[PDB]
Amino acid sequence: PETLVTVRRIEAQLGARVGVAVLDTGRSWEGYRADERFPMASTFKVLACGALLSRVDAGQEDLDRRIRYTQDELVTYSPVTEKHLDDGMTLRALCEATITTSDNTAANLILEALGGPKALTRFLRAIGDPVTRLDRWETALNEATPGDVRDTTTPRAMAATLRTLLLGDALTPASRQQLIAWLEANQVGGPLLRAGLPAGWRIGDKTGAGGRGTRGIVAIVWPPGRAPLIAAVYLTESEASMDERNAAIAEIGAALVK
Repeated sequence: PETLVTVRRIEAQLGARVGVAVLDTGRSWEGYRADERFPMASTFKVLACGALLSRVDAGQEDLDRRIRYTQDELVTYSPVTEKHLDDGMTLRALCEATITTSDNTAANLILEALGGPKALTRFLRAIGDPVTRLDRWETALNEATPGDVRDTTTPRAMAATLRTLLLGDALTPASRQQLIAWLEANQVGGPLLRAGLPAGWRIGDKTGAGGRGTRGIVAIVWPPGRAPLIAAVYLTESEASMDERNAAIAEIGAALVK
């Protein structure tokens, strides 16, 4: 345990509810509040990309299909999608944008490709996830009012789902290596896991920030000469600053390397 004491202390010190799940890909198990629901924030974007890649694999979608869009469609935080109001972007470029930059319009453009939030939930069930749901678009989905089940996962379901997508058989080998490559190229989660992550280890991750103090991260990590580990760490319902909240998720992720 003792990684258990750190989580319990973080809840008591920060007034937060924490969810942690780790999956060793192994014959090991654990988790803290791992079947409670947490707001996904921008970690859902890994799932929407896997959803879209699954449609490509079925011949139902084209990664090179160009989406042309307008500026009333831009939602706050569009670091990439704003620079391409003129030419548009391909679906592949959009996927890259949401995983790499957490660009919110690219996410919405992918959700629209899939058929909306209700359709991502249907993919998730199709790949075995009975709990995780997406219900809104960016940025409404980060509202995270406590007790609301919209736009939620559980640490157990999210760790399981990421495994089925990244290492399981839900996606093609080409799609997995695309998603993994995007996650290894993530740029907005720096200190939460990567920073305390030893050199020589590979991490692909995706992080979320959301209202009511929501902070989340999902990650596949390859220790040196070991099977990958899937981690899902969520924190919410706290009034701490983004600083103490970042430092606790990093402190939980550090304890996991032990």
